[PDB]
Amino acid sequence: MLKGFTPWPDELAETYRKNGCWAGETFGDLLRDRAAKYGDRIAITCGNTHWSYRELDTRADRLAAGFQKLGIQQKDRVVVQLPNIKEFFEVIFALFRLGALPVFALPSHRSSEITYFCEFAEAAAYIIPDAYSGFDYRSLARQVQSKLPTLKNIIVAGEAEEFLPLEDLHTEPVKLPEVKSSDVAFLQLSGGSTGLSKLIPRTHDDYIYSLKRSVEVCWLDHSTVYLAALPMAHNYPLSSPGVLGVLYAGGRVVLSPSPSPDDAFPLIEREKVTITALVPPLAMVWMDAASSRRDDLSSLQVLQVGGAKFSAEAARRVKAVFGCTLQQVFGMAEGLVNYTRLDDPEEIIVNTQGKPMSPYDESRVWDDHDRDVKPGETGHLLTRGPYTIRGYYKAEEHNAASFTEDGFYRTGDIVRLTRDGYIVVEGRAKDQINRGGEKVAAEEVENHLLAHPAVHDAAMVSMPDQFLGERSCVFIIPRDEAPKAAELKAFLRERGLAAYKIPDRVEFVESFPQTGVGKVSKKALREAISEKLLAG
Ligand SMILES: Nc1ncnc2c1ncn2[C@@H]1O[C@H](COP(=O)(O)O)[C@@H](O)[C@H]1O
Ligand SMILES: O=C(O)c1cccc(O)c1O
Repeated sequence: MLKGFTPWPDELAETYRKNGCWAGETFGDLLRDRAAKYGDRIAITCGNTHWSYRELDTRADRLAAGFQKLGIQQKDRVVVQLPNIKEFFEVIFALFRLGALPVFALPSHRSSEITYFCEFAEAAAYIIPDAYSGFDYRSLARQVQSKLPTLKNIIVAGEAEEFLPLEDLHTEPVKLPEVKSSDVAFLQLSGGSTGLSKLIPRTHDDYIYSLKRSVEVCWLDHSTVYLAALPMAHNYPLSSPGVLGVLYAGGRVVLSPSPSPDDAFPLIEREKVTITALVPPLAMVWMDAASSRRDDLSSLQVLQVGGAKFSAEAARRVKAVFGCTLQQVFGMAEGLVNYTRLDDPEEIIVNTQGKPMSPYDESRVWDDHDRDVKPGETGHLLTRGPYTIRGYYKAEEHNAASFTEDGFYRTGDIVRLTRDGYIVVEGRAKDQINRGGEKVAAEEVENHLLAHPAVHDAAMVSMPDQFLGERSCVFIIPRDEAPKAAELKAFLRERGLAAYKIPDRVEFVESFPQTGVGKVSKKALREAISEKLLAG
């Protein structure tokens, strides 16, 4: 038992293991296994380089030793902040075999966060690249050390300068400690904003299950060719199905330099990728490029889009722009992940956010009083299952206000279950606009606006107002020449939109504040408009 970990109920645990949900295998067993059923069947691609499963397997073994000689022991936490590169793999499976626990930080993090990540998780090691996307991470490290003189095992992929050169750790394999299929395998990082993040303990059993399923639902096989276009450490592109899921199904993963259609498209054409995943904001740009940039993306088959609702106005265009099957994906690091099945109608794909991936996923839409709302109603989404946590790392306070007494985790999202179980998300309860004592589902108004020839993307945020409590302020990224706020409102009015849903204010910008994985940060936008307001 890892300090801070909250297990599932004894009786419900057995259920899962007995119901073949928990395989009883580790990531060690996983890699050991696959690496031996198809040896040099390419597993990872970066530029011109290639890494056989078997190769990955080896390096892992070797690195594990080097890591162990470094002094890292079972259960030790090791924050890992690497971009989309081959090392990320050897590095995490090596820790997985050592029993160490990675802590998945994103490359966009900095001292404020990394110090917290290190201080909190009581990390025994920090892993970074010499530099990426123009940001030298050793300077960041130097920053963290300054605050954490104790952090003494800084490791670096590429020119390691004064710290520890990741390349020199590999050494002779050795006997490693028994890792139990039920041990916490790593610690993930909770959603973007509300402030500081929460850590998310996952275990070989609960996670790998979330992989085998996703694979089955996404149809991943040896033919699979996934293009990691988002920071892969993020749950979404790490397991839904993500790079790890891909490994599971003996397929091959292609690491892209950045999310830009500039790095991905040529890469898509060249490596002939068949599935990739974008968040909504990035999805718009991908589209815009998929015309104003002819170049063969025909290889593509499935194009995942999650992290936030993919407004109907845009989803409907996948088939036409990328000539493939769109897949809504509404998941979370806490567990539950919903997928529009590659089967079901075009409509279901274009107007819902899917339905749970596991038969054992339980989801209840309660109302402000934890009173199950009526059928098909809109309400607070709670969930519970095989790959859904029962508590955050060391956080008794948050856990009290996030997990019901019976294990249910409230996801803060507001949704309505449909006929077939499929979930149609409205948005985050805290993203709701309580204007003049009226509920305003932002997304709804946004979706309309995307339909305007001069709108590229849009994020409706609420803003203060002493008389109505809150007013509505929409941010618009012009699809060229910034339309007139009056023109947009008139547009909404013509479409028949309810007066109280029309944005009180329109604010034009070139891009929206985002987060680690790249989602728009409505929190951020809120701050923005609130400052402007104060400016007066
Ligand atoms: N497909 C989606 N549609 C609507 N909201 C989503 C979707 N995917 C992810 N999310 C949001 O992202 C959360 C999970 O992690 P985070 O973004 O870190 O708070 C969910 O609870 C949602 O609030
Ligand atoms: O983190 C998320 O919000 C997320 C989005 C899509 C799919 C996932 O698995 C996720 O964890």
